[PDB]
Amino acid sequence: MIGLVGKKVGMTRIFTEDGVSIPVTVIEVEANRVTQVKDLANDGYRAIQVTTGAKKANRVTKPEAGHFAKAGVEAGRGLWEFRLAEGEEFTVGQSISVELFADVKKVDVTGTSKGKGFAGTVKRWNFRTQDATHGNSLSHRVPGSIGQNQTPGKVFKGKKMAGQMGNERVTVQSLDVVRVDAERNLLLVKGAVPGATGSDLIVKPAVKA
Amino acid sequence: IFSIFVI
Amino acid sequence: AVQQNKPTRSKRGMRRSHDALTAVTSLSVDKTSGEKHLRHHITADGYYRGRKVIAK
Amino acid sequence: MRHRKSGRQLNRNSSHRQAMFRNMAGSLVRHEIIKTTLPKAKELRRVVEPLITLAKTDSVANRRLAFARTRDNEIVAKLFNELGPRFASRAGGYTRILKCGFRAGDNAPMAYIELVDRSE
Amino acid sequence: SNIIKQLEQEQMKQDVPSFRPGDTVEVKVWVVEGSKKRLQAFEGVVIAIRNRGLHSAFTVRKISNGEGVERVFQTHSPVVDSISVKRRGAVRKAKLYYLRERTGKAARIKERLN
Amino acid sequence: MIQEQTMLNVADNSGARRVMCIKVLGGSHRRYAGVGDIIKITIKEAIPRGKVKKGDVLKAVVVRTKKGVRRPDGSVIRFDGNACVLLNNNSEQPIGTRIFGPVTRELRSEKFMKIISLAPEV
RNA sequence: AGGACCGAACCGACUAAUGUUGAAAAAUUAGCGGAUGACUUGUGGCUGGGGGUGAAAGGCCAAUCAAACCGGGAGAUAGCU
RNA sequence: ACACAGGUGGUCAGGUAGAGAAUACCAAGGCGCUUGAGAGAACUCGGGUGAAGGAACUAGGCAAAAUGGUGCCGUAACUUC
RNA sequence: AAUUCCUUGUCGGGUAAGUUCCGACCUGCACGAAUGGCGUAAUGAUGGCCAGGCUGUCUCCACCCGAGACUCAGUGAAAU
RNA sequence: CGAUGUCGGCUCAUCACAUCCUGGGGCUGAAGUAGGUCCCAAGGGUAUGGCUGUUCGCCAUUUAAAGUGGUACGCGAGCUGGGUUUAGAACGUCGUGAGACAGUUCGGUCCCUAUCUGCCGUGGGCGCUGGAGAACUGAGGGGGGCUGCUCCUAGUACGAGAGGACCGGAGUGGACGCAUCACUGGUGUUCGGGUUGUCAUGCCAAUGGCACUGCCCGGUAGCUAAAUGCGGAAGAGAUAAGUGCUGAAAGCAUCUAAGCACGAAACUUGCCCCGAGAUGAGUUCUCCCUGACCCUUUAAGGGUCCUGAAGGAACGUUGAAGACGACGACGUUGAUAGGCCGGGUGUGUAAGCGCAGCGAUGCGUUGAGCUAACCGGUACUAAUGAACCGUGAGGCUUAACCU
Ligand SMILES: CC[C@H]1OC(=O)[C@H](C)[C@@H](O[C@H]2C[C@@](C)(OC)[C@@H](O)[C@H](C)O2)[C@H](C)[C@@H](O[C@@H]2O[C@H](C)C[C@H](N(C)C)[C@H]2O)[C@](C)(O)C[C@@H](C)C(=O)[C@H](C)[C@@H](O)[C@]1(C)O
Repeated sequence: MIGLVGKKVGMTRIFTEDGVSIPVTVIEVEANRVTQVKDLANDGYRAIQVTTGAKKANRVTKPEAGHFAKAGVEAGRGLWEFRLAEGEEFTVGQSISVELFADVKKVDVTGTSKGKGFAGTVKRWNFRTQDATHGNSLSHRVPGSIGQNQTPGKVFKGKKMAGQMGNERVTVQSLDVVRVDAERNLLLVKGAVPGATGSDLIVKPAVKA
Repeated sequence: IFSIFVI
Repeated sequence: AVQQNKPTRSKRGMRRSHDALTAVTSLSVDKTSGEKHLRHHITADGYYRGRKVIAK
Repeated sequence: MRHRKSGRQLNRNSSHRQAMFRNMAGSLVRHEIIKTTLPKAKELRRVVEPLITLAKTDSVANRRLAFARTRDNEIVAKLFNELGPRFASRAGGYTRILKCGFRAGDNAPMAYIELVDRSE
Repeated sequence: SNIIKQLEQEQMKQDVPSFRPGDTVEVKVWVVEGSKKRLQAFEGVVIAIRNRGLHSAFTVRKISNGEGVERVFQTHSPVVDSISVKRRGAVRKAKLYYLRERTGKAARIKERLN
Repeated sequence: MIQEQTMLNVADNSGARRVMCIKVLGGSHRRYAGVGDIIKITIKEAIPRGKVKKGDVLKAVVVRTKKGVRRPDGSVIRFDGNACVLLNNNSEQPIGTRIFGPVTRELRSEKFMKIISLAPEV
């Protein structure tokens, strides 16, 4: 089915009767209000578009506001689509609570990974580190050879090299859903989801068994 | 040369 | 590592397509004294946001 | 890689930094105005304003602490007698940073920092 | 951590007595022995303590049958059940890691008696 | 965390005293053995009488690791030293007949029952 | 007593990293050897080029050495480029 | 060749600790080395700490790590004693 | 063997495993007696081998403090 | 030959398939377990050590396996320089000798700041035909694709025995990968404490500097692996070798010529990520501009006054974003940062005073004192009223609706 947009408050255990520690990421899931529905008629596809947070009036632009205007406004943090599949929803700020996952056992979860900014090989690609010693001349964490000789006479595309790392999409998948709590807007999924505390999260029931 | 190389 | 051919006069220029400078525009006027000044900076005389701080 | 870290480095080592912001706290609490680079200025706050706060309660101890930092009896004295009570009622933010900008010799970005009630 | 905290303290034990590094506590931990769900007692010196709400742990050092064994209990875990102090230690030092380098007669700690 | 090389003490008779791990069995490139895993072993010390003699090559069961063990809930058990029980090369199964020092619950295996039946603890 | 011992000054130059358009046409840093002796040092003197000097490496004789440098024969000769 | 991390003989020599002209902190005295200001990436240079393991590294323990003082007790083969 | 090609000779030792090492054999390709033979205490920044300690040398790399690298201002090279 | 660094290792790779493992088959001197051999298969995976300079090889011990080759016997403007190793030296050997030797032994400078191509990242410009803010579509591209063992099926099939299945389930591992700090821990020179030498703050007492953070014990946040979550799939399409159904040419037989069914980690998908410079520049929602006037060679013509929007940018305070650009939060109608209040955490009972004691010191007040990057709060300070950029209804043709 569809999924929702939340915010990582993040990470704490909950103990069980028979004495086991279940590490859980704590996702706050305020009601998602559908800002728009989309259809094969107004070309393309079947999807809904929700918003969830709350935003400063002086920060909401004319357009963004006018878009919120169609349907129950109260402009939120941002917008997100979910593709549909024979489920249906009318736009009058339908509002979807954490209710949705009462019966779900799965859930996938997608954040924006913490930003490492650089790394170079070793961190970025787990490259091995050259002799720390033993005569090594200024080539301790360098990447070493990066091609063959005359005959490729070039470096192939996608060569593993130093560069930007993290601060990108990444999702996690599977993740047992531990607890669902409406009128608290809580969702405890078991352990570790990408992105930093406070950052936005998209959870959907898992696509895999 | 030396000659050092060788050869 | 060194060139194998003289880079051209053209190529030089190209590289400098981005080396050019920007003016300011954000030059702004003190409400008390006349005074042009950088925004969020003290004026020549020592005014800033109307008030006179700094005697110098 | 700096995530959530705090405290500027000013291209010195811990030692140099510690002694400098000591000399400067003095130079501020003394003259009540100093000219200094904006970075150096902004950090100065996290040194000075605590001292002034500390002074708001006079005891033997609180003085002796104000001396383990700053290390100048004239300034542990000006605090407590003058600045302590002089701000005894002020929530925080005993200072303000005013920017003049761009020292000649090195194009360093510059700023004034004063005690907020300087008035004089 | 305001929406946490809530989730957390509503799980915390309240009966936990106070101990202190140096004390000679005995922790009685649950154990599905094999067929029986019985209690088992671990008695040793408290050598380090947590102090993080729900996540509070502590390390107890035992010196069993030759050489030591250490157990870190997460204090607020169900599997703990009971914990009583049994002797009061005089240490002045938050972590007693130095005991690891001692042995028997050299590793005794004075009564705190106050 | 045991790994190739690494001396282990022995927690049985048989008579090994000091023993060296020459392979972490159980998988290609397997780095560490611990907990209650099996390792190939070369005797380095050996008492004079004893079932085993110095220079023998056998298997053995990690029974105490200093990095210890976790299991559920989040606790830890750490032992001050690293000890194992020698196993006969064909049948696994202790060549010894007495166990010394405490052993852990994880060892509650079909093949390692004889160890926890012996052994004065956990 | 000692071409005796440990170890600064002083004299050396075994290892490594750095440096290699250097800070330096051989050094810097950390370690290293000798350190009352065939020791080490200031000043001044003598030895000259198939000659000097050489605890001997073809070492050194002014950043030059299987024959120094400067001027000369001189526009040596070059079946080679 | 430089306002060059090099080379350059003699003279004087305080306090606290110390065997000391070692070494650490000071006095008298002399300096902060003639680009600075911010950033707090990869990598490089120079340092500090590291779970469990402990030479598995490698041509080689290269480099690091370790040892490190004084008194007393005590000390093997071998020996030109 | 600073001499052995065949050669990782063969036997013994050390190692879980040893083309090196230690001890032997003698078939010395091609030792040998002042272009000295065989020994040798002590000495050696000498060569080979082993062990205890030690450890970021390695498994496998993490974090941190400083100097560059990056940005601004001033000055302003090089080989090709 | 006015110079194409030559052995092995290290780091990083990349293709082929004559396939080492895993997958699918035919035949078997295939009972079963398990082999052999040929066919198809290149998706992924494909050992640590001893010795030696080695590659190799032998050996130890693993493993599902430890594949064969190409790539200047891939990889010196990436490292190493052990092995070839010129200036030293010695042995054996040859030589009268200087010397010489795929005989041997000890020793021995490894430059280059990247213009171009390439490659990993990241911005600027313009375009995409009025301008602008979002959300999308997904041509296309990249990533991923490994496997053990135990239990059940079942001691059943099979086998005289010994032994021991297919097929199908269920757990739990190894190596690899992504993410994250709740736990367990590392670091933590910005927190607290102990302690040596010495100098200073007049002295006691209390503190500061310097000695690697002087040495050291702990340790907050952050960053992190050894820590703990997750992943490889299931499914679908079309196939390889292969097996078939029906079936003539050829009254029969025949998988094939018509026609139909099976069929593998290869192929196209499914999963994750990028992605409209996809110039073939796409779609959807929303916001913004509705003034005057002149000149000529009179046309996507040039210009004057008014006007200056939506938005953007600049500036400021800034961030678990970051080399710089960039990206996110905030600017008083305000928690953006610092400070401040309270809490927590760390350290572990401050100073002052009292008591005991000859004193070192102990105890009381006191779990005190101090406490970074944390948490919850709080307008005390600093985020200014403005300026700047961006315009003023948006080409021709044809068609379809309406006028
Ligand atoms: C420090 C400063 C010096 O660098 C070194 O000495 C490096 C370490 C030498 O390598 C050393 C070390 C080493 C290993 O060469 C790599 C050794 O083989 C040679 C003989 O000398 C180099 C490179 C030699 O070149 C090599 O000479 C070979 C004959 C051919 C090789 N070529 C085919 C690619 C070529 O690059 C050679 C001749 O010195 C270069 C000539 C132009 C010079 O004389 C220049 C002035 C050099 O002295 C130098 C750069 O100033």
